[PDB]
Amino acid sequence: DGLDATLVEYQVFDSLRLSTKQFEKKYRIDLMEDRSLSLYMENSIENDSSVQDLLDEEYTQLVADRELLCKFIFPKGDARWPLPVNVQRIIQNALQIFHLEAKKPTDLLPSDIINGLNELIAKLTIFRGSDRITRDVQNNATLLFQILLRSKFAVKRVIMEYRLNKVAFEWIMGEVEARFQQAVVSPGEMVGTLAAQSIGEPATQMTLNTFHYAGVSSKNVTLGVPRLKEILNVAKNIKTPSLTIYLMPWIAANMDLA
Amino acid sequence: SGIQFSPSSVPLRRVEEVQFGILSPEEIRSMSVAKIEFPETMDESGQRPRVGGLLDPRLGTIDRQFKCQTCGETMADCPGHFGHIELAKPVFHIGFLSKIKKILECVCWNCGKLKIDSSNPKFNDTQRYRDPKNRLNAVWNVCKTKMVCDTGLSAGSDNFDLSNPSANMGHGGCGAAQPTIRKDGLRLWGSWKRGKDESDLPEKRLLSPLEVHTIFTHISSEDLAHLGLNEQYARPDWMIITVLPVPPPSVRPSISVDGTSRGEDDLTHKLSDIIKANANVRRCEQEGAPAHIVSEYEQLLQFHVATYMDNEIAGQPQALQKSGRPLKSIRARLKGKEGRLRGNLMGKRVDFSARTVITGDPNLSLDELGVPRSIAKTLTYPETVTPYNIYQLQELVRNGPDEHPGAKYIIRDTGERIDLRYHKRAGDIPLRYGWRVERHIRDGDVVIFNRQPSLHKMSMMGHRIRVMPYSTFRLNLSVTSPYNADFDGDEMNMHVPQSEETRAEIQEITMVPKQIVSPQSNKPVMGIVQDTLAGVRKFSLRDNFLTRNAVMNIMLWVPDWDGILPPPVILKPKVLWTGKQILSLIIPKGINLIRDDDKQSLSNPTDSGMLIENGEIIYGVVDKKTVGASQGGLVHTIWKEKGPEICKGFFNGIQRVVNYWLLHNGFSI
Amino acid sequence: FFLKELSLTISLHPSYFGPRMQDYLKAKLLADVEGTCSGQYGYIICVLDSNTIDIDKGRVVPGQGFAEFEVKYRAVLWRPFRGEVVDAIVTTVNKMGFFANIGPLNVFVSSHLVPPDMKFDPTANPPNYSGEDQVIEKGSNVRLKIVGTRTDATEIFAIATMKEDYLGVL
Amino acid sequence: SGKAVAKEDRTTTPYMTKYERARILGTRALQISMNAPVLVDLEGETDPLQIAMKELAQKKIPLLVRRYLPDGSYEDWSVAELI
Amino acid sequence: ILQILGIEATRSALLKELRNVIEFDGSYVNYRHLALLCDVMTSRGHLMAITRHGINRAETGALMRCSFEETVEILMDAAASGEKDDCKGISENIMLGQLAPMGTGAFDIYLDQDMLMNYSLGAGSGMGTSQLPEGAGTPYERSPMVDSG
Amino acid sequence: FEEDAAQLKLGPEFENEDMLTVSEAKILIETVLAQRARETNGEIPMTDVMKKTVAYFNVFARFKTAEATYACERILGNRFHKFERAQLGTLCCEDAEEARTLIPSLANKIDDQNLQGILDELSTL
Amino acid sequence: RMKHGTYDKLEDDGLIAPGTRVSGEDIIIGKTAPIQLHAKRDVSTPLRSTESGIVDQVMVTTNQEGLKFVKVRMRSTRIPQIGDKFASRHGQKGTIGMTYRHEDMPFSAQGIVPDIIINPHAIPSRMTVAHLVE
Amino acid sequence: GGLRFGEMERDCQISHGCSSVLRERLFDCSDAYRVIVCDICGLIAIASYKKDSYECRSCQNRTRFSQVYLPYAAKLLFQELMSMNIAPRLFTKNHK
Repeated sequence: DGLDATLVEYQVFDSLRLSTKQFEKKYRIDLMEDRSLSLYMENSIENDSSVQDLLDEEYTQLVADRELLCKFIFPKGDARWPLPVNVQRIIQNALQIFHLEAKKPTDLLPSDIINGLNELIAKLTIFRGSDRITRDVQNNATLLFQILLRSKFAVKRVIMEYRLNKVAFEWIMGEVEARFQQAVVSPGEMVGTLAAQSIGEPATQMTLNTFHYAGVSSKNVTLGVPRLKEILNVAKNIKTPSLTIYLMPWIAANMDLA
Repeated sequence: SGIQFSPSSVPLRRVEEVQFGILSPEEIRSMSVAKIEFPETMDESGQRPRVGGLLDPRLGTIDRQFKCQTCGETMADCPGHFGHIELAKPVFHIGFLSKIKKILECVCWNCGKLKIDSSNPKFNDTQRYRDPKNRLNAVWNVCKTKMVCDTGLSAGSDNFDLSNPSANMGHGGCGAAQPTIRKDGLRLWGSWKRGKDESDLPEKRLLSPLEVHTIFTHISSEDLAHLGLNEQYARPDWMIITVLPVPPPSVRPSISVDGTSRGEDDLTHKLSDIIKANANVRRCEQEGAPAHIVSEYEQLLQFHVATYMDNEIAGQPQALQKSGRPLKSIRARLKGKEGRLRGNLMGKRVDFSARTVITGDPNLSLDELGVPRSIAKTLTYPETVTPYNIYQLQELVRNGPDEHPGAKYIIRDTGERIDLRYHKRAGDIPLRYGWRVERHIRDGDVVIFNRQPSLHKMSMMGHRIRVMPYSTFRLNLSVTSPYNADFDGDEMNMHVPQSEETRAEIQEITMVPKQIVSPQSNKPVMGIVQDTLAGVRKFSLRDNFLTRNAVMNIMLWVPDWDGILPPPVILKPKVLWTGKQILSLIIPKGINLIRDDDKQSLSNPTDSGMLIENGEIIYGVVDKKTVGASQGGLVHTIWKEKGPEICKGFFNGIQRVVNYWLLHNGFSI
Repeated sequence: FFLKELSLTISLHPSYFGPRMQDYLKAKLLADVEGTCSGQYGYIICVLDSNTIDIDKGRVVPGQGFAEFEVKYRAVLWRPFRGEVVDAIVTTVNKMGFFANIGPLNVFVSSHLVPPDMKFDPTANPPNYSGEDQVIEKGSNVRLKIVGTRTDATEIFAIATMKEDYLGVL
Repeated sequence: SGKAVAKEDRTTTPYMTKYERARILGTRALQISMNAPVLVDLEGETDPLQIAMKELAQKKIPLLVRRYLPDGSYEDWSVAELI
Repeated sequence: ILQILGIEATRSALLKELRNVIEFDGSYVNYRHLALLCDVMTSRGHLMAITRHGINRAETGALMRCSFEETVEILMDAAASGEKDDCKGISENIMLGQLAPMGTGAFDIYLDQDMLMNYSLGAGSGMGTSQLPEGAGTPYERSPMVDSG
Repeated sequence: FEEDAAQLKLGPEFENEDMLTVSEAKILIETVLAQRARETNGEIPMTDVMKKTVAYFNVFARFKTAEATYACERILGNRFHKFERAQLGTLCCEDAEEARTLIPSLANKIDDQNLQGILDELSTL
Repeated sequence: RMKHGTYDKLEDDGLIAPGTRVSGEDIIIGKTAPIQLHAKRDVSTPLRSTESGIVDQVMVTTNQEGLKFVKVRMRSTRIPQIGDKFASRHGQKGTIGMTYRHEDMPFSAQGIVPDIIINPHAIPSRMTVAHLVE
Repeated sequence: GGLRFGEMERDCQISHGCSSVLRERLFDCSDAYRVIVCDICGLIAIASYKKDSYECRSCQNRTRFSQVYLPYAAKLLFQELMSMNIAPRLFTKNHK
């Protein structure tokens, strides 16, 4: 990750377990019998001015879309993962600090929120510096944290859901930047000692349970703690040597074929 | 770092590298400045003096009234003065002996020239294709296949060199060698065959030390390096002892049944027994007679100088000193256990510490720890004399070491301790303006508190003393989870820092506050638990209204009160306050939560779920779900916005407000 | 005499951090090295303070509160070596030899290392060693050829002879 | 084998580390505790450290930090520089 | 798995096989520390076990090992070879009392004399008693030059 | 280890260094003192080492002047052997044969004629 | 040698007389072992400071051996103080946390006052319904 | 006294990261012991810390020296090693 375990909050990717059909109904935008946002563009529409805007809107989604396909292609199905800096919260409370309800439409501009990020994701650096190519380890040492910030701050999102204004948004992207760099671990430090200790406590919590009471059982048998030593000892004789093999199907998805 | 007789002199420069070498007879002699000819020394001169070659010369002193020339004073500050113990009787050496035995075939006797040739270019090259201290494997393999010599070195023939000559073959010249060896008890035996005319197998035929050493010394310098040896630190010709060194008493022990008596250890003693067996062997040098019987007593030095190292080298020696019991060797102390290694180098007792039974207290801030005066009156905690202290700091001394707000000891320029006890107890002795003075402890004043067994990062975290009475450690209930230990009469240790540079570490990094969230799980590790928790539920209910009558009373905890009395939720006939109202008071301003539990509807539907706004709850009911180490836990959420404190105050408010509510709400089963 | 570059560490104390440390460090250096002697470099006549005074570092001590300031300086030193010819100033004359004196170092000319033409006269007004018109009293710089030098306790001491040609009274 | 690094081309993080704060405050504490030239208007304190903290807040405290790299090179940072 | 898949493969195997040890059920998991244990195991090729002693390695001299216990032999053998210990160790280090590189000991400190020098503001006399004179420093005198000559 | 006389032999660092001159050395010392006095209260203990030097230096003033030294420098030039140089300017007088005797290391280092010319210039200086 | 007595509490017999208020590192017996002004040693036993209180009684008899033989016993009342252990007969290991005077405690309504009061959370988890029944 | 600072215990400072607390509660608050080491062969000298007399009857040293902080704990071991004919040379900084 690059971050200090201790400053982190499991988070959720709205943009994942979503049907493509509803995905489009959250981020994508067009002039095709739509133009519903103009009802929010208040105050000030343009309107539509000259190109540019129409173009930013499909370019945002080119990348918000290269993120929907990958993941997956990497993550099984789960969605809850632990990231640094609770974003889902910096926005509430944030709609407490400034409030403003649907009645007040956004004093923002689609050409700002998109610059907003690009300027304040590139402020989230943890590997310094450039030193060309050394900017690569960094571009994707935060790549995950990144797809969040294009999913909870992509355009259609900030005007349909939770209308923001220059001041609010400018302050949101404030805390993020700050809470991020305040979450970068070390140097120091001792990441093994502390980590090792935490790994020991967990085992102790299992050992007992894996035995507690507790039967009595069959198949899949293996046990916990009592096994640990087996793994660390890489010993050949590991009681339950088990091994799980999957299939296709076919074969199979059936049964009698299996 | 403290003081140490303002040695000054040789600046300081901390140890940076550690060079592990192999003592050498020559060096051992030079280093030592004593003799040691009175084997059965022990001041056995007929009086209570000493000499010559045991106690005195010099050596390092053993009591006060003594300035053992060379340094001082005593008993400390004066390290032991090692000394040589001649010999003149080729002695063995178990430990290093094992290795020397394995070698056999690394030079062949006596020409002393690496076995390999050139060579055989693979064998020799292969052995080198491995870092030092390992190539041994190759040597051993060659010895097992060796047992004969050849021509004579690689001397041209034909003679030439440009670039030559090769001109060689092989492995020098001589013969051998030719006889292997095996280990039988504490003796070496080997057979000599060819053959087919007369030889010997495995039955007898020993060797000796004087012979081996001689062969080694002859070893070629470019040869000493060819193997895992060091022609500067480690030299085979060193494996054999000749000037056996003698550590200073400082390393040994003594005793004195004051009076009449004063036996020693024990131990050592044996050392004297060895010189007894050496001086009786050295004097016979002019003989001669019986000669063949003289070797029988020589075998005894082979055993004693061993028992002194490895009591039981797996041979069946006994090494009985008193009542047939192993003779406390040197290898015994090292890797006990029950000694150094894991008792004098890893886990050392220590000082400026204390421990006692713990007790609960609901009235201390989280980062607070009740320290009984009994202890506070015995700690410290030096503290140099600042120009800001002189007046304040002086009052302490003039007070006394028996009055909490007092001190013990006053340290001066020269490094002299003016014990405030019986010693001082007077002498205005104003107070220097650069010296040091040791005070009692008083008000956080941080100090670190742990619980054996300390698994988690936070079994040692740092509190702020002060200072209560009664002889236990009062500590804060919400801090009990991290110490996985109740009040079953448990003990917990306290370690007080001294230097003002650690006082800083355990304040800025380690602190009950900055430790309320271990990264083990990026989840909190402390939370509202026990009675203050049971209480929250039974009070966060919207069935519980508060009489105007207090409210008031309970508002005196917060502890940082706006001063403003909360706007009443009920203006009907009586003025009433909801239990959620005044509770949401002790939560920070501007933290949001949308708990959304199982069944939950646009409705209430029935205090189900939980949800806070500008630091005020409005929805559902507080329980462990939210004021315990939960994931998106309320405890987690202000920590983490906005850091410990008012964060640290959260535990003080609820754990103070509610306890206060519960006091007059009563609860039981 | 040599003009060389030497090193020395100054261990300063918090009390003297002020805003003019540089001065303190320099003042402390002059005091610790000037007048000292070593077998390695000899007598440290004086330090060429100013311009030729480098002040690097420094790193404060963990358990001490004092910072170590390494200093590179140019100094005038007087180191003698066996075989060197020097002019000396006779101080005393006893039937034991000639207690000369060169600069700050003391040179002893054993009587056995003096020509057989210089008989010792104790009756003469002021004990001297004449011959041989040439009269060497407690006021006549002589030329000697260091035969051997020694260094016991930073201090240096060697013996000179008068056996070679062109040595003796000056 | 050191190497020293350019006060102009610094690599490491511009912010002051959890551990450093702890070491600096530890270091000045001892310094002042040892009667030393205090670099900010004395608020009227007593605690050689609680004072050092008054300094840190105003970034008016001496001492610099040499950050050794694995290479063997280092970087020097000024308390007023750091964050 | 190391013999028949990848070495990288086998790391993932550990990570997975450790999760399945401390998770069922309800267990304090952090992907970070789990991650680290694995990389340490599969970071030198072969599968370095962690038996009561500490990865049966040997590349940091003895001094260090002597800490993992049991000492003895180690020193009795290493001595016969003069094994240099860069003392870059952390237990080797807490053995000598030198300050250890434990995070907050993994850096040194000096002094920003520069600040004390130019420090906020803020003359040339010598006759108010001190028989000696002065005048700032320009009464007609040089230096160097002569030295160079 | 190294305790010879030579013949130019001994410590390497010292060998490398250039042997300061007598008169010139004293001049430099004087200069140094002048720079120090530039703002002194009065006194400045000269210890014991100073006294001796102050005497020997004055009793060997082979150039009681600020220019004498420069003249000497001008006259010289070719290094040859720092030691030998400072030695030749510290002894003086006079003939070749004598030069070799005092500095045997000069053997086949330099000729004669030249030497004589230098001595004459010094005597007149 | 021996300081921080005081031996001012020993009789002519070199032994203490009950029941003399003994505290601190006070001493109670005195020894002597031969070796100007020489020589008398001191192999006498003091009293651990951690203890206090008076002296119940002493018994001086003869051993064989063939010399004298003394035994000293001192009593030291001990009151309950915060931090002392108590537990019922069901494994309710408890320790004292506080000592409220009579008024504070829930005087009710009979009205008596609890002599000690344990907390309800030491029930449901340690299922010890016997403590209740009793 | 005293108390007891377990292996367990020490492994926990390291987790936080307290170089100085650690060093304080092991090489100061228990065995505050200082010794003087020869720069060539790193061993105990004939030190006096009074008359500045150090000297070395072996390496023949009298000018080249350095000081070291070690626990009398350490001290013993190095000494106990001398009896086994092995020399832990404490080659300090450049003083090597």
